[PDB]
Amino acid sequence: LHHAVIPHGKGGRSSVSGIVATVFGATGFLGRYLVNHLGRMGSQVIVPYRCEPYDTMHLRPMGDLGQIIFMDWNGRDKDSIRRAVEHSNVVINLVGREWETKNFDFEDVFVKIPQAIAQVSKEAGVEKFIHISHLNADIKSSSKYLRNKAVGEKEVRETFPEATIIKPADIFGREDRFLNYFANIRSLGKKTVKQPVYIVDVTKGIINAIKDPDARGKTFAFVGPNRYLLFDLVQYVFAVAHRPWTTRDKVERIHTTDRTLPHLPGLEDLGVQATPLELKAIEVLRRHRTVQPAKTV
Amino acid sequence: PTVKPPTARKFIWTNHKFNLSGTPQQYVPYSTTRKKIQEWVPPSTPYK
Amino acid sequence: TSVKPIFSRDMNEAKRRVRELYRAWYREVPNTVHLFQLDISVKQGRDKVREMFKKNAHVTDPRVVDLLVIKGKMELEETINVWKQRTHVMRFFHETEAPRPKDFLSKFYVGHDP
Amino acid sequence: SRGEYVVAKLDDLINWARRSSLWPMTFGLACCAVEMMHMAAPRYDMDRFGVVFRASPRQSDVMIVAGTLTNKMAPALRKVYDQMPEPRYVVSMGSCANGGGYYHYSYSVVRGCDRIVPVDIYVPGCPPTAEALLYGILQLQKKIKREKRLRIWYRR
Amino acid sequence: GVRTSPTGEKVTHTGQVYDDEDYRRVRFVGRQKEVNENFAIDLIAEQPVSQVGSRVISCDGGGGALGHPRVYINLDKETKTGTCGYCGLQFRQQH
Amino acid sequence: TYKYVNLREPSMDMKSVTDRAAQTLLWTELIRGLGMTLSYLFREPATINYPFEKGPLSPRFRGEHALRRYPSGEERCIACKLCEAVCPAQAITIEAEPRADGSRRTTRYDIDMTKCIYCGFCQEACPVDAIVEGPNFEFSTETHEELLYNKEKLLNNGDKWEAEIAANIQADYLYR
Amino acid sequence: TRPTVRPRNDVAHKQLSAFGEYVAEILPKYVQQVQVSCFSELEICIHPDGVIPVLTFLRDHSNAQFKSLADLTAVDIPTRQNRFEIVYNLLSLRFNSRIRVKTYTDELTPVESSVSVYKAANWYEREIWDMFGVFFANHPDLRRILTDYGFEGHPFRKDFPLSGYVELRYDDEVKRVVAEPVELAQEFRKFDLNSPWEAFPAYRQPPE
Amino acid sequence: FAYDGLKRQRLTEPMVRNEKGLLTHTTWEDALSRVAGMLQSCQGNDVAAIAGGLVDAEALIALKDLLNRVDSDTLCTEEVFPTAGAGTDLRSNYLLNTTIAGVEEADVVLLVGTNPRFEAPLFNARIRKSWLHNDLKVALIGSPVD
Ligand SMILES: CCCCCCCCCCCCCCCCCC(=O)OC[C@H](COP(=O)(O)OCCN)OC(=O)CCCCCCCCCCCCCCCCC
Ligand SMILES: NC(=O)C1=CN([C@@H]2O[C@H](COP(=O)(O)OP(=O)(O)OC[C@H]3O[C@@H](n4cnc5c(N)ncnc54)[C@H](OP(=O)(O)O)[C@@H]3O)[C@@H](O)[C@H]2O)C=CC1
Ligand code: SF4
Ligand code: SF4
Ligand code: SF4
Ligand SMILES: [Zn+2]
Repeated sequence: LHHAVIPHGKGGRSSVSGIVATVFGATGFLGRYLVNHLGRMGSQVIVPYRCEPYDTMHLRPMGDLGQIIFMDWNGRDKDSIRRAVEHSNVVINLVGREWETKNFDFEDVFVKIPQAIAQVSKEAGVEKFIHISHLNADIKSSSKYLRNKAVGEKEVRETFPEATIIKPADIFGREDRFLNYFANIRSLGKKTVKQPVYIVDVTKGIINAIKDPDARGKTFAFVGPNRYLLFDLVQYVFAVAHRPWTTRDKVERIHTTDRTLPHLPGLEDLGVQATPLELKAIEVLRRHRTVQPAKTV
Repeated sequence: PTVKPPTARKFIWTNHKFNLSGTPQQYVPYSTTRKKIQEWVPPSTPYK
Repeated sequence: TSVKPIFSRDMNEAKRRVRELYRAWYREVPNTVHLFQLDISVKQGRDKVREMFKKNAHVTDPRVVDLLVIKGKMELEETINVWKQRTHVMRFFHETEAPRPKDFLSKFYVGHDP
Repeated sequence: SRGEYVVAKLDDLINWARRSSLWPMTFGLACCAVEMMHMAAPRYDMDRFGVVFRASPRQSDVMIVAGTLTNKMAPALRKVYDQMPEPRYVVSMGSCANGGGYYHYSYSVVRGCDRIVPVDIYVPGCPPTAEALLYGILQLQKKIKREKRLRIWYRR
Repeated sequence: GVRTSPTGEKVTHTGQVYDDEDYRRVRFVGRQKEVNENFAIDLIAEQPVSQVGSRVISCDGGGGALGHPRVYINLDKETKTGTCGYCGLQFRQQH
Repeated sequence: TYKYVNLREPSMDMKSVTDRAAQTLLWTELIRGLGMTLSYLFREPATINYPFEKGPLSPRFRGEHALRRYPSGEERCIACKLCEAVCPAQAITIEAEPRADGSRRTTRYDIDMTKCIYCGFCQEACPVDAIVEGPNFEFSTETHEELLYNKEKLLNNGDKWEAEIAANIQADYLYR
Repeated sequence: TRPTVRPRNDVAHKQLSAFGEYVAEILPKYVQQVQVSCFSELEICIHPDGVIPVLTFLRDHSNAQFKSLADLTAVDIPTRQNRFEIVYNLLSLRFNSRIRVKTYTDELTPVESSVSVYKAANWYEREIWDMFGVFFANHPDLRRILTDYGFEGHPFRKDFPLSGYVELRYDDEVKRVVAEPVELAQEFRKFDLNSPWEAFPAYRQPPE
Repeated sequence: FAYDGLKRQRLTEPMVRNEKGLLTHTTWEDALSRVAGMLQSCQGNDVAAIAGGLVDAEALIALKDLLNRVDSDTLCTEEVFPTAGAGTDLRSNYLLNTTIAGVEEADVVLLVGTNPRFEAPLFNARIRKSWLHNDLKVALIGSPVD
């Protein structure tokens, strides 16, 4: 282990954690809190960004001087991926779109780009790789999202055999598109059962998966502590928010139940206690204001 | 400098560069010292 | 050993002032959680008040606990009048700080601090 | 292509209007406020660049952090920053706003305003002169001139 | 006289270059390592040794009060030249 | 040795009373203010055309730092650390060793330009005129760590601005 | 010793020594020392129970009339058991003169507030609460004046470190400016500058 | 001048033997576990210790308590002192009992089997100061060293 990557300090902002992290997709929602929790340890966070540099400004106070290296990359340029990962000791993937675009479909975002990142990270000597799938990923799933994400998970597993693949159920938080989706829909109630996971629990799970050497080659299912039906969940969202852009793929995924995978470990086997919805939903939905808790199963 | 030229030197930049900040020619800081503590290298031969 | 007091003549008047300051904090906590719109419960803030009062419970000097009551009244005055922001109230909850190693072995693993 | 030409010309238009009409909200913290008041004085005259003098913090386009940021005022700085409409920019003026400065090792000073807000232009000096602050404002304008919001929107 | 590591990184006049397996080369990715290519150790070697007929020479680096504090150098060793401690200009007694 | 500002008892004859009442009813001092503002409307303004026109500076001006060289290529810094003992901000970090020919030279010469108060105690404490605070003031960066200068950046500022720095020192050194 | 040496003012030295004797003999209940510096500044070191009777004297007495409180100061000297040294600087505009009234306390003994004599003291001794921790009894509004609102400790105490114990940064997880234990990317470098040779033989203390 | 060996050849990370029989770097958990698994399988004379020349009394009594939990008394030093007779029971037969300062009070010093110029150079400096100022008579039994 090299002398510059030995940890030092008391784990604060000016400390050294020995984590040289390349977070693909740090400009989004999971990457926000992930770069926050990495940089507050004193980790060398490499942020490959695709967007305008203005849209990366919030990542800049998240660490000490020189501890966030921004650089350009393309999903169809393996040279830029190698230019981003050739010094990192961990590579986290967080590339995702809820909607397919003119230049990237779900096959590009969930299959081609994660396999490219994992292949280049294998042939660059990166120790640790973390992939973020979805809990309901299935080949025979109704939505194209979960089909291509199951395909990309299989490809990441077969091209990086030690890839820590993580299954969040439905991540809620401030900049989420789950509770902010329900508070701004003003779809319906069915027999769909969900257990949504909190974003800080997911971030602590990812960083404890970095820190646990036994999490290599594993597959985790980051689920919340309380399973809810869809209907009383949506009624609880409209009860907290003081209320009386979509596609059919999101309609299929909201009416897709969060499956139970007891053979996979979860948040507790990384040392993270799951934060329930009712302690954070007021914090999420206070912005939407111009409460009896939901029924669990 | 046409009337009173500056005194020439062999180390003065013949090509003046403008502010390079924001370009790939910008300044990146680093520690200009070498490594202080030297680590022990274990022997590459077996011990039996 | 004959010293000039601050307010209290012995420990009984001192504990009386501690107790009235505790009453004032206990009454104030729901107002503080409302108007700072804190994301903690009222019970969580009241547990923090009980923690901040039990932290100084080892003191037997009347002048020292008189100064603790005075500084607690100052903190309460900065709380009731909105002089603190939400950030100053939530600095009692060390929420961005990672949990410190407690036993010998984890402190051995992380570094050199005893 | 054709749409690439359209988003190029529209980026040129909106970047022209955003760099040629910067409205600053200046935090008059410390001695750097005096030199910002000289950058508004007749010799340097920010107003001839379209850079108005003292816009209100809810219609301003750029926050000039001019002076020392202490621990007692850092939440007020972050509050004013969060209340700015986007696109918002931050010019850090002087050594105390940049990195703590002459009060860097103090108990009551935020070691640079970049621990609090994302900073675009770091203007160095104690204080940097009104000409140097005007240099930093024109460098901010050049930074806005090369923004590619619609080109990246078209390529996403 | 700048040289180059097997990583392609330029070595400074100190001798500083990062290791290949050091992560801190990622700060120069997409940017440049600013080195100064005028090495003073080579530039003072280019200066000729001043043959003087005295036994003790005085050096102030030229320019009078624009050089260094004025020092006096002994030239009684004939194997070694008399090197100024400030400017590195080395002197020799000609006899 | 003192004077009374605003201790004028006004006249009460009908002349001065009617003068003050005409000033009240006909707004004499308001037209005096409009006249002064109209007078500055027709003056040539004091605005210089930056960046094309520059504000006037003196050769004493204290801007960007630069490590200098002797007129042979040899650098002037003999690693004596007076500039970091005198530095009021502790912006200067110096580490030294004898180099390959035995000269007392630095390996680390850092200046944090965001700690620096630009007061020039380093150039006046320097016994050999190595560190100077040159005339560049237009060196704003887009990133905080670009204002954290090492020895390479400072020697490059010396090589970049020596043709100006030497002339400024030549113009000023008999005051020093 | 004409050009480079400060000229001594013997007239003001004699006048301030005489007025120091005057104050010491009018108020022997509290005056502990009276001294005059070589640059002619009078210090009246008193007992802390006589903060109000001395200061009301100098403010009101017809031979004193120290109507102005210029400055009020504490000095932390930890080697004394009464570590804090409360310093009053007074200006008589009538007699064109200045006096210094010095007293002492530790952390736990209160000093009586001098707002009943100089209302100017209302903030100054309040600053002495903020920076040093000296409590002032019967003060109108005693609270902090300069430190941040949740600030623990009194900063100008000499056992308090230069940088504090905490530092702030914005944290986007909790969307809040937060406090954390202080870590410095570069430590403050401590310079041991004192020469081991005696500088001033007039100020030599006798050995053990 | 030996403080620069204090920055060369240093052990900075725990090392364990890999599958090829070579020392490779590892964490503290792995190294302490691979030592403690063997320490739990020992008892009696199965485990022993050698104390080197530069070990403080804290680590000495630490490793003594650790091996006494295994019921092992076999804890040794490199430098051989004879255990015959009183041994290390009385402190007086393994100390410089007079003192380093007591050389100034002696009149005859007999040095036996030692070259104290290089074994204890400031003890020899104190013998030389007593030789110079107090007319100390020194005799040596051993090789005629300087
Ligand atoms: C299909 C393809 C087309 C798609 C739609 C676009 C239609 C045309 C839109 C207007 C023109 C777009 C191009 C904008 C300018 C691009 C070039 C540029 O930036 O030139 C810079 C130049 C000044 O240079 P500068 O960088 O400011 O230098 C500082 C001083 N040395 O700048 C100048 O000299 C001035 C630039 C002025 C820009 C045009 C004038 C303003 C816009 C008018 C039309 C829109 C508004 C209509 C009315 C609104 C209500 C009043
Ligand atoms: N509720 C949730 O958030 C959950 C998310 N997940 C999965 O976790 C991952 C991250 O989630 P999340 O942060 O919420 O999603 P976001 O859409 O908010 O973030 C995706 C990130 O990837 C980047 N990105 C997207 N498409 C591309 C592309 N074609 N090429 C390059 N970069 C691209 C985005 O950058 P830019 O801004 O430049 O477009 C952004 O930084 C996704 O894979 C998602 O499926 C799983 C379970 C729950
Ligand atoms: S950087 Fe210096 S001159 Fe500028 S405001 Fe700060 S203290 Fe004043
Ligand atoms: S720059 Fe000057 S003062 Fe500083 S160490 Fe070098 S020679 Fe000494
Ligand atoms: S100008 Fe002053 S603060 Fe700046 S490096 Fe020189 S001595 Fe230090
Ligand atoms: Zn010389």
